[PDB]
Amino acid sequence: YCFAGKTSSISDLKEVPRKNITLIRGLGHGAFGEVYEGQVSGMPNDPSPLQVAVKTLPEVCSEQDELDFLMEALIISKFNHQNIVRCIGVSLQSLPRFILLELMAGGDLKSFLRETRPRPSQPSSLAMLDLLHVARDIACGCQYLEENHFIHRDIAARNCLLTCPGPGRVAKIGDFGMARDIYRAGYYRKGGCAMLPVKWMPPEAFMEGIFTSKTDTWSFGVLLWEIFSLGYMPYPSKSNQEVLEFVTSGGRMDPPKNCPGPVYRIMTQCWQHQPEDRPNFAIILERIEYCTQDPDVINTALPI
Repeated sequence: YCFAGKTSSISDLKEVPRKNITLIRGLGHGAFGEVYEGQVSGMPNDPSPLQVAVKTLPEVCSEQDELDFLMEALIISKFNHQNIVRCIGVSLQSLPRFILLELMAGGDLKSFLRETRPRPSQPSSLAMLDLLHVARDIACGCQYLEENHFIHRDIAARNCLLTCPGPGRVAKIGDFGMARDIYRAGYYRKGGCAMLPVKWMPPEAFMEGIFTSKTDTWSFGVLLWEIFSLGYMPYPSKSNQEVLEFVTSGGRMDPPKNCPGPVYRIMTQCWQHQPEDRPNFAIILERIEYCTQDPDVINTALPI
């Protein structure tokens, strides 16, 4: 695997001894495998073990799944940016295989937005600035990927994570499974039409299979909508095909409920039909920052 002018393999991954790893609790699962909270320590008893998330590989898997799992580790390990989850190391010499990741106690961004929606029992659980900070965090991650010529291909709330639920939380890109599949096979290899994230994809991506850094720009727009709608599914009344037809004919989503105009404007700029008309992430960040500077934007009430 090559990134930012460097090539690496399985051996550059820090293999941590299996006996040093303890599983604490289940956190979740994606399509394939599980994620657990864990602790690492080479010392009994260790007053302060390193807390981690542990992503597992099902033992019942193909040799292609194993290589997929390997590639996920390498990809994460090669990033170096505060808005991308860290890889602490791996435990590949024991079964089931582990990838050790930065623990993100806030969980995934979609789930967080749904669960932390303001509603009588939690009237001010979240404010406009919280949403702008999450957006800026992910935009920073995306800019880092852009400058390093890495196309994520699935910039969505389900793929982002939070360091904690409360104030001070930092949003980070966590799931690189899509890019991994393309890097290994050249196409979505275990997927198919029904599994494609078409609701996050620009016209040239789903029509021509053309992906650039302007692909991620489009997707980031949809993520902005997700953030400012407080976790609704994009194009909520529409199926994937209806979205395909809607988007290709120039259709775009309305603003989320209570969304400030400057924020909505950023979404529509990200959704320009021609990729060359879409902003790069440095511009997106600049425009997000400008939003945070506007008291009228940040003093806007979220809907209850």
